[PDB]
Amino acid sequence: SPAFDRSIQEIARSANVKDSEVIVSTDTISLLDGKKVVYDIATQTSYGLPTIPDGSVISSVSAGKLNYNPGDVQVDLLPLEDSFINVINTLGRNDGAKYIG
Amino acid sequence: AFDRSIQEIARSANVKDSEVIVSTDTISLLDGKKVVYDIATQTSYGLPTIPDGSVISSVSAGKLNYNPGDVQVDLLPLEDSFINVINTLGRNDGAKYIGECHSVADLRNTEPTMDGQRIILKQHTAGTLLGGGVFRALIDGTGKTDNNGTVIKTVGGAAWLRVNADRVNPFMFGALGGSNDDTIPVQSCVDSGKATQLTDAHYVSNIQLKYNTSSIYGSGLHYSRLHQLPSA
Ligand SMILES: [Cl-]
Repeated sequence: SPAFDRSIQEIARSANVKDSEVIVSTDTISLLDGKKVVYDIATQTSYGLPTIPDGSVISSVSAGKLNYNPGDVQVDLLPLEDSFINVINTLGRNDGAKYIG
Repeated sequence: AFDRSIQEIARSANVKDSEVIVSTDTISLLDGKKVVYDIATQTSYGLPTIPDGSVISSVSAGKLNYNPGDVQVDLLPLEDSFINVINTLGRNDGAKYIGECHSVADLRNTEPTMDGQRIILKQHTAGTLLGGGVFRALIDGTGKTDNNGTVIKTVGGAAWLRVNADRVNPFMFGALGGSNDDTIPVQSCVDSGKATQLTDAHYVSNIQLKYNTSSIYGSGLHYSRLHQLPSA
């Protein structure tokens, strides 16, 4: 079939972000500015994006890692905001006791 | 399909397409499945461990029966759920999930974000398990001086205060006991502004009592003691 493919909306609704805030691993053209979720097509996993200088683009995404340009910089991708691993990581920080009311 | 249910469910739980099974699919193996979607209630569940080779017998009200053997099992919440977090923290050993500072050196590099903030100090000095405790933050730390055991100041000028209503003891200031030279931690106790309790034997070189707060209490005439080092 053709353009029945609602991938972007499915990824975006799942992470509770706007359609515009999604980028897929193979899109080497769009700017990362304002993106919040990157979807790794090859492993069908969404991830949260760390802070990236404005004006950057994907060079490649692979195994939990994002390579961007300009600068051939690599950064680890994040678990999604609303995940188990994010909550466990947050509580597990040195100052973690502060989250217990 | 011109139906995208599998995709909607797979992306909702952040798993692959092939890791989803719908309640009506009694043909696919359950091998590698992580999410089961119950068509009747329109609810996703995590799958418990299930022997290789199994297929669905049925799915109803939070339970799944599988073949061979028509075995009933409870469906789990999803990984990424409120319930799963609550259940994980509520386990016997759940205190292990709350992080702590591993030393006063790290506490000095940890800025509090709220006044009165509670933090857990694992130990004074890395790898010793001695001198740990709970501290409370003052964002405005002017007026307070780092003393290396009950007032620890951060690089950006907050103060962590040890929660300790009464006496201090050398371990709070870095004492190690055994054959260590504990002079400086003992000297900090007697200079701290509170009475000192000796809970063990501590080597020292020379100690000075200077204030009306420099009391020392032990629990016996032998085991709680200061011992002068041989070369002092
Ligand atoms: Cl706690």
